[PDB]
Amino acid sequence: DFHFSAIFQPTDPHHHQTEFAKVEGSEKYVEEVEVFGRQALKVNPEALTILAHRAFSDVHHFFRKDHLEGWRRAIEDPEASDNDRYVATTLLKNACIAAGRVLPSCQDTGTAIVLGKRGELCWTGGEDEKYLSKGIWNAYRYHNLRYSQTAALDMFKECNTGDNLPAQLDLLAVPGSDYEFLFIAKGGGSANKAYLYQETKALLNPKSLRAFIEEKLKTLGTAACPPYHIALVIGGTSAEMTMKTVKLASCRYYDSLPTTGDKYGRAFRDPEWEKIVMEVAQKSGIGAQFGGKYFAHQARVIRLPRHGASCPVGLAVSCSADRQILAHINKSGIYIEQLEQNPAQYLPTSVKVDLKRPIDKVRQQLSQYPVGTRVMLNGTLIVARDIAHAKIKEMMDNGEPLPEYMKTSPIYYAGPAKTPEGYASGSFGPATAGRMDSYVDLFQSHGGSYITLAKGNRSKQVTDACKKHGGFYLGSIGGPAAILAKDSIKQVTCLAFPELGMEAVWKIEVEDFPAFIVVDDKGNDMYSKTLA
Amino acid sequence: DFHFSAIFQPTDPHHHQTEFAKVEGSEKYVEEVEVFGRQALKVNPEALTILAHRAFSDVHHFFRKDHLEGWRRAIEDPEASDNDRYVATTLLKNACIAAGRVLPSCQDTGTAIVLGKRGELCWTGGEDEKYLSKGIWNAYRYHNLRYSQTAALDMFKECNTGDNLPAQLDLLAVPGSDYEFLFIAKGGGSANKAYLYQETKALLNPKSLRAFIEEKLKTLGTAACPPYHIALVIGGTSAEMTMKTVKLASCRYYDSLPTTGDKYGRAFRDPEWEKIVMEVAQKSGIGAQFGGKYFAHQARVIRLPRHGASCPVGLAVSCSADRQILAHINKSGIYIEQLEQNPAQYLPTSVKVDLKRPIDKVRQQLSQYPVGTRVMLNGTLIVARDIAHAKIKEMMDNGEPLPEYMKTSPIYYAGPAKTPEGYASGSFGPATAGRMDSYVDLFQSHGGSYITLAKGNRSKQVTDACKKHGGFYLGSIGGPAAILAKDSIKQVTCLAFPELGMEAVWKIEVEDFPAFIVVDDKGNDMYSKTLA
Ligand code: SF4
Ligand code: SF4
Repeated sequence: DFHFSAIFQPTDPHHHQTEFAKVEGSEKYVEEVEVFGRQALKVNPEALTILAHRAFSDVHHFFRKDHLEGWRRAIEDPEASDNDRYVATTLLKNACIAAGRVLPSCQDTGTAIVLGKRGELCWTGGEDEKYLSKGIWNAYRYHNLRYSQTAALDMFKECNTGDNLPAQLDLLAVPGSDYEFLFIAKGGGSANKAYLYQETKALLNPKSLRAFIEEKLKTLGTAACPPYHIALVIGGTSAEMTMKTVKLASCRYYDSLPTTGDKYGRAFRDPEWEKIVMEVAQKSGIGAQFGGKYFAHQARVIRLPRHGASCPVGLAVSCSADRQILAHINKSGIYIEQLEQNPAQYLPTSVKVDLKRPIDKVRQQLSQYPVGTRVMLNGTLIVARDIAHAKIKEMMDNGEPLPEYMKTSPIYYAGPAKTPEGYASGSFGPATAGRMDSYVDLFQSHGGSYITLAKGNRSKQVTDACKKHGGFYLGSIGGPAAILAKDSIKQVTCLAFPELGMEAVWKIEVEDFPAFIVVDDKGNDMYSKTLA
Repeated sequence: DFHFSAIFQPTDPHHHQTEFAKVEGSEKYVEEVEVFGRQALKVNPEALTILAHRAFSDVHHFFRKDHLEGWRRAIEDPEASDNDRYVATTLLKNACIAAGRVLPSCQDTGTAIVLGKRGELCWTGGEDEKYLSKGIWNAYRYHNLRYSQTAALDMFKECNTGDNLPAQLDLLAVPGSDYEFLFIAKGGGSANKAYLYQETKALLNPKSLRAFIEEKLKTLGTAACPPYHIALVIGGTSAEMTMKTVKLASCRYYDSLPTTGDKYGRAFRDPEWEKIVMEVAQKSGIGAQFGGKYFAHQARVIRLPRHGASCPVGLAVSCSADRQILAHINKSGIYIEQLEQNPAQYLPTSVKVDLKRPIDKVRQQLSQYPVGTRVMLNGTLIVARDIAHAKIKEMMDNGEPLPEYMKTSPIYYAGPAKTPEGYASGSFGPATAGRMDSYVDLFQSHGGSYITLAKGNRSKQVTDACKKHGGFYLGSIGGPAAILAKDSIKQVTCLAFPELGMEAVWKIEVEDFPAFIVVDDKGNDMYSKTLA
């Protein structure tokens, strides 16, 4: 009567559909042995350091085929909007620059996540986390990446760890004698667009589920640099299991799951509802960041079993910095997923805005144009993101003035990666605007932040503030951090709060920096139709 | 220089502070060996079956000391309300019944969750998931528990799996040669009160965090059978990592973490903010289900590192069916956490309502009393939960009438566990009322569901419906499923939809069933002040 049924039964559990390259000479790190009649594998733990180092280096310079194919699809589709094609062309040209192996594809080189599966008879000596962390440390220390991890000294006092550690190290015990891996360099913006909903049986019918999808996709907005890989998980044995599953689905880790359920509750991919998600995504008009058809590359929908009283649902995306690498260690050595090293093969007006003027003259020029106008910025940007905004608000709460540097120039919400030797700037694209929304009305009321520059749709309070104080929000393209650094950024200087690392206040000189007028000084918002 | 720092550094990683009992004779399942100069442990996988069977049997009849102490604190504290003391006394008497090892403490015997940590040199043969699942299968099949897992045949077509499988099996690879475990029998209601919030640096100040905590605690309501163990996690390396941590925090799995952070981003428990959570919970007035001080047993607050662009937050509770057990296998055999087998040592006015009358006469009697009135129900209840409600609405959408049996008696939202031989009923406590909110107005408009009986606060639409149609919502005490079955439930018969198992429509006869009038027929709601 008892029948064991694993929840996840991929038909390709070892990811044979993926192309791997062997690390040259890496068979010296492994030795196949036989113990008590069973095949086992001795692994020098230095293999873990070597593997993690290469994985978290390569992944910042190359992309998978299904990601690149999506950008080309947005360029070639007659139904794509002009903005769709402009964004996709820009991201692909960004990928070409990143493939030069100097500049990472995004300034947000992400959190280092390791999903590892160590076989019962795979013997590393047991210090896997230290050796994996050293390889990750090497990758972020010795390459032009970014230190993004924020340590809590107490509940509220924070500092940058200075090395992009700690990593998320999920090491599982599995059958066999191999060691299998998924490495993820997970950007903060798309990590923030991982959502958990606690729903009920009332959701589980065609009309309700379709309306639910239409509603929740809109809450993703453009804040995580679409086109998205959209993952949706219906059900699950706990909230944390639902959210792990939707993360892995967004990495296409579960693509070989069955497509039908059974009486034992096995997980399955639902291609019919993937099609509906894609139909909703396309018909939404949200587009590849600035209106159109290419809100989404593709969709993954996984249906899970559930406690009768429960229906957790997970929604998550992979962003333009779509960065994951499969790997495994076996008797022949270290194998790492082969990414596309020639993205160029996928490759098939605007208003000049002089920033080198009094800020009021820039505001006057911007006021002459409607939202949706493509602009090109030339001059000085002041760079400030989450922590700098919080420190400045705190200064003003203690009676100090809004600093002079918040009043002279557009505010670019951004944090750079490290500068390559002989380069003017490391990768330096925008951060998500919505996280600074609570500061806009306050700062504008105190004579600054009249012009902000970032990516993503913003809340109504920012539209209201810009109308009240004569402000503007400019939307940069999201994602193309390498080409912005190579072509547009000419000088970079740390202005204030240097202890914050990448979150310091910066002063940068910029030429031909593209952006769209998203919010004007009249109550208009170019996302008000598609995202409201 | 590189410095490895594990995120979690418990001072008691093997839980020496917990009392364990050895399974008698269990050293026959293990054998110490040495291979390549290293000590390894061969473990007969049968040990996993034995351990999982005992864990998921014991945990349904006994509780930890800190849970039982919380109930006694609600009885003996002069600051506890009369309802606080009444609910805590009821739950404690329920625990004494459950300690008889026949009836489980709750009808929702939960999802079977296994956190396992298999040492590198702990050799089981590798079929851990099957052997653990057989032990879980044994516990739910051969004891008076409940089959709560719902399989998806397709996106919308569902069936009960009939054995409470699949389990959630999280088997981690760790150093050493032992096998350590945390077993959790997680109720659906408290699983549903696990929430993920995507927040920002703007939250991370005392005023904002305190306001956030006050706001989110109210959204827990009474829907997961308080007094709660409240867990709050601020930060994390991903949503799924944050939600896993808040689950484990709620099981007091991380109680021995350090209490200060460092520049490497280690996790820490924050006793100052645990105190603040307890102050918010107590001052909320929500109480142990029906107004008072004992919303919470205790609090756990864990501060985690974060990507600078990210601040995931997790909030979750352990409910009155607080069910976890630690265990480990080592060279000496199988050890399992010792729970309290004599809960009685912690043990230191109502309106009679005859249900055997026309439902309209019952409504006239209830109409004479204000919300908060305690009642004792005597007569027939019609039992129907999520699936039966969805099926009946589906019938009505296809033009069929609301069935007569939905109009003759109050509707009790509940699903019983299996009936012990010679008993009138298995454990049979209430389900969460809020999940049926979308049906009340519809059913009342068609002449039924005028009186519902469940637990938890309900949404505004139910208050409006009861005022419009002369209805009432009665709140049963949440949690005391064993004593309700032993003392109050006298007869159980399946009335309709027998294929649904525990989710069929039942007709039950009841005596001295306690409840509170939560929503009356006048727009009043006894949670309108505390859960506004
Ligand atoms: S900036 Fe955009 S592309 Fe880069 S990590 Fe954030 S969401 Fe992804
Ligand atoms: S105690 Fe309440 S919330 Fe917990 S499992 Fe039982 S009915 Fe559900």
